[PDB]
Order: sequence, then structure tokens, then C-alpha cells
Amino acid sequence: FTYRGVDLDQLLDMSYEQLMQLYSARQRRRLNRGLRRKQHSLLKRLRKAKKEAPPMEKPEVVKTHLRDMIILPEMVGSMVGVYNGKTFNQVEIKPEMIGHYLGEFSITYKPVKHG
Amino acid sequence: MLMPKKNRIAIYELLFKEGVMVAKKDVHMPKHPELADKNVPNLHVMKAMQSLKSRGYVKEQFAWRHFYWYLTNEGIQYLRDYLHLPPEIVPATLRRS
Amino acid sequence: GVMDVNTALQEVLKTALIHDGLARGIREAAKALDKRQAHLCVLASNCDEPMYVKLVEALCAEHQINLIKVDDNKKLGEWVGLCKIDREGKPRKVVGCSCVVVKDYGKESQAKDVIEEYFK
Amino acid sequence: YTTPKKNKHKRKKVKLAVLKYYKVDENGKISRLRRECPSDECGAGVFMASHFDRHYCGKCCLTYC
Amino acid sequence: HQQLYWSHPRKFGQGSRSCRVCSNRHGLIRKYGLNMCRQCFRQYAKDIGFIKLD
Amino acid sequence: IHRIRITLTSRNVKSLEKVCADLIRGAKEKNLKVKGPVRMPTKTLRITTRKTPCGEGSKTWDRFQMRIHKRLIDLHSPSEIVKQITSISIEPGVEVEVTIA
RNA sequence: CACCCGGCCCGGACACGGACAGGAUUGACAGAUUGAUAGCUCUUUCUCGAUUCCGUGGGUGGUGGUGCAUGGCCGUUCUUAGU
Ligand SMILES: [Zn+2]
Ligand SMILES: [Zn+2]
Repeated sequence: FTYRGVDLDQLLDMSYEQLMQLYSARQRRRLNRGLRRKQHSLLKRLRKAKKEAPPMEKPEVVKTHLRDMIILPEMVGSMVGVYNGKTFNQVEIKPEMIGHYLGEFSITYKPVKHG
Repeated sequence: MLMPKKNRIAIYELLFKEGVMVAKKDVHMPKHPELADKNVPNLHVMKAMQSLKSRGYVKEQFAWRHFYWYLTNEGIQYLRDYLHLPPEIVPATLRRS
Repeated sequence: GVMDVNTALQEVLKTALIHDGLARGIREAAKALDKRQAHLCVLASNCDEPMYVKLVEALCAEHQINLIKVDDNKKLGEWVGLCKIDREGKPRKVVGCSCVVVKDYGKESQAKDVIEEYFK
Repeated sequence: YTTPKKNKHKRKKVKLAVLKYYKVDENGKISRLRRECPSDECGAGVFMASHFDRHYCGKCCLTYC
Repeated sequence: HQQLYWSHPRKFGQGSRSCRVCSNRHGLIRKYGLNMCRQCFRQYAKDIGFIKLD
Repeated sequence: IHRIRITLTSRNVKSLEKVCADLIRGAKEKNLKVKGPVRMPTKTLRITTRKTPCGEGSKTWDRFQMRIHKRLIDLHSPSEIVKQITSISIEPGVEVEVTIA
């Protein structure tokens, strides 16, 4: 795998600053404006949920209402339960989805079948 | 409601000093503008005046978005007894002729 | 002279009432006393638990606080001004404060002239 | 409802709590069993708590290990 | 608690504004700093000074 | 004494014309240099709102006009005389603002 | 913002009874808990001082119902010459 000509192994060690320009204009602006308490609180929960997990079996689910959180190299491999308004949708954060939001991977409405 | 004695006596002594009270009908307003430095939320003023009205010591009127309150003779009596002042002192509404 | 020794208590307490100079109970009295911002303490004999009287007397003796001694609980509470009275003005509902402490006095010559002289 | 019922927290009623603060000997050694809160306003007026593995002040929210 | 009651920001938006008379937040006339509902303005237009000419 | 100007602003025309004319003839009889009424463009405040509260009808509209008529009279006179000539002339339904230099 | 899922708060005046300075009650660090650094709740103690908290009566809120209970505006019959 590679993202914008940068392999994941040096995305991890890469710091908060020079990660900004690699992302698209929207995310770049979001990171420029800086993250609030609940975003950091989620990251802390996710890195802890990963740290306490076994080295073979996948990290235990972390539930959240934060649909508007940007996926970071830190969050790759994590099991996130994203709130859709009604229930929680479980998602394994893959390396390829490092630009988008959580909200995109938990669909709010049921797909329409006509009758 | 549950509010500290300082706020209660501050509202009562203002009411006794002037003889009237005005609130803006908003529970979220940070501090009453007349009671600045004392740190008295508008909520406390409204509910204090409501509590004193319910017994029948103060006459309320409501214009557009503002509460208005007039202290009566029973209120004057109640306040003089509660605040502990000598009968010599009278409100600004009862000073002139 | 003419006035009774215990009569000063009521005058002092009822005159110190307006200034809010009367630390009531023990978990307010002790913490006020521990700053040394208190003058006098009043304790009742009707104290079933032992440790109460020895604690308050020891703490009051510690920083040289003078003591007035009252007989029962309900009377002290009535003198300080806790009790609720009826339309005629008789004590209906009474609550006992076994230990009371004072920080600030009022201005009463008839009260001041005797109460301190009880400690001479 | 799916939940049985959500009950409000009731404060555990303790009798004469300030007697645990002092330990007065017969000849009169008034030793404070709980530690004093070292903050400005609390000083000499507030006796900071002693939990199983930490200290805590209810007024200023000061904590020590 | 204290940090969740009126916690949501209201510097801008339709919820931040309200009528000076009835405290409604729909069909609000905020021109010339009237800051008043359209129904309430029609009631108080005459005694404000606004006149109907043509 | 230098260049006091007097800004008379009102919603009524008749009252504004009357009061300003009185100030002028009051100044003229004292033998004072006066620069006459400078009539600025009339400010018209327009509000156009639906007649109905509900919103079911034939979509009729009210047209609320508010007129503001502004006059400037300029004097080359001393402040003592300007104060008393500005003091005597009061009328409910005109605003007067006096400025020096 | 009425609607759907989930979670704090009383901002339940006033009166009567019980409770009650030998403390009615208030707020909360830490860890667990939670979407949440919400003391919401659990463990553990601290902290405020008759302002409350429990029962009955009685209020106070509502973009809750009824425009076929109503007032006010508003539209239309009806832009014609009608009364
Ligand atoms: Zn402290
Ligand atoms: Zn309105």
C-alpha cells in the first residue's frame, strides 16, 4: 500500500504538521483549525483500546457519536462503532480510507426498495 | 429553588432600596445587569420574585419580554422584619410626597 | 447588677443574629474556631454521647476560648432563634443546637458590661 | 421501556461525621487524623479527604497520590 | 451539569435571533434593526411611525 | 462664534418648515450672517410584508413607507447668542443637532 | 424543530404534616461507567449550610388536541355598483 507516494510505515512516524498538506483541502483546513476535547478523548480511547488488545486478535470495539472525525494513520486497524442516529455500525478502519470521515462508513437511512 | 443566601439578601435589599424590580424573562442570561460584581443570575431574580409574589407581597406586570414588580405594604412589613431594619427607613417609592 | 447572669446570653445572641455572627452546630463551629475567628462558645449538659463534650471543651480550651454553660438543648436553640412560632407567638416546632459559637457581637452596653466580667 | 428503571443517587446517611476528624487524648492532644488542604482559602478551615490510595478536597478539587 | 445546560454556541443562526415582542423566531424583520416578527410589526407599524401611502 | 451649524431632522414636513423658518427670521432680525436651509435627499424607509399571518390567501403585500426630511441652517454668530436662539425653539416632532467647527 | 433513537436537569410557586445544626441538603478528584471531562450511576470518601428533601392538596410549562368552542388580523364571495 501507499498514500500520496507515502507508505503507511512512515505515515505512523510522520508528525501532525507535515501530514496536513498530504490530505485534501477540507481535511487540511480542519487540522489547521485544530481538534476539540471529544476528538482527542476518542483518539485516547482508540490508542488505549489498541494498546490493551492482543497482538494477533483485532482491538475491542470503541462506540462513538462522532461522525465528523477525520481518519488518521493512528486510527488504522481500529474497530469503531459509529452512531447512525438509531444504532451503532461496527467498522474496521482499513489503510485505504485515511482521507474520509467515520460518518461515510455508517449509512443513516435504509436503501429504498419500491412497492 | 436552591441558591446561596448572599444572592437572596442582595435581591431583597435591592427590592427594598428601590421599591420595584425588572427582569428580562430569560433563564440562560449570565448575570442581572444591575447586580453586576455580586454574581446574581437572572434566573434567581425571577424565581425569588415569583416566590415572594405567590404569598402576595409583590404585584407583577408583564410587557413585551420584561417582568415588572411593585413592593406592597405587606412586602415592606415582610422585608423590614426579614432583613432586620428599624421602621424609620422606607423605600425610594415611599420617601417623597 | 439587677440582670441575671444567663439573661446576657439571649441579648448577645439576639443582637449578634442581625450580623450573622452565630456559627451554628459543630461542623461549622469547629472549622470557624480552627481559624481563631470566634469569641465565645455555649454548650448544653444533655449530651448522651461522651466524645462530643470532651472534643468541644478540648478544642475551646486549645486557643483560650471562654465558655458559657446552658442547662438543656431546646432553650439554647430558642435563645439563638431556630424555633418556628405560631400566630399567637408560642413555640410550636423546636430544633436543638447543643453547641453554638459566636464570631461577631452587636453594640449592647447592658449585655457587654456583665458577660465578659463573668470571666473575671 | 426496555430498561427496568433509573433510580436517583441517595446520599448515604452518616451520623456525627466530624468526630472522625479529631482524636483527643485524656491530657489533651488534639491530633488531626485527616490531612489539611494546602490551598489558600481552605487553609485551617477544610480537612482534605484520605481515600484508599489518594487524597481529595471537596471544595477546590485538589488531588495527591 | 453547568457545562451542558446552555453549552451549544449561538453567536449566529436562526436560533440566536428572536422577536423583541413575542419571542418567536420565524418571519423576523431584522432590517433597520427592527428585530421583530412580521405579524407583530403589522400590529405595531402605525404607532412606530411607518405609514401606508402607495 | 465660528461656524456653528444646526441640523434639523424630522418625519413631518409642516412642523420642520415652521420651526426652521422661525429660527431663520429669529436670526435675521438680530442682523446675523445666516446660510439658508440646505434640503438633503428625503430618506424613504420601505418595508413590504405579506398581509396574512397564516399564508393561504391570494399573496397580497403591504407597503410601509417612513419619510425622513433633513434641513441644515448655518450661522456665523457667537456661541452665547447661538445657545439662546437654539434654546427658545423646541417642538415635539423635530430633532435639532448643533455643531461648532 | 415540531418528528425518530439515547441520555442530564426542575426552572414542581404557595400551604399542611414528617424530617432536621447530634446536619434537611448541595457539589465533586480518582477508577469503573458513557457517545460525552454527564458525580448520570456504581466504589470510595470529602464538601455546602434550612436556600432544600420526602408525602398529599395546588400550581407552572408547552410548535400537545380542537379553527366545527373562540378573539384578532387575513383571504374570498365581489372589482362589479352595490346597501
Ligand atoms: Zn481545598
Ligand atoms: Zn413577534
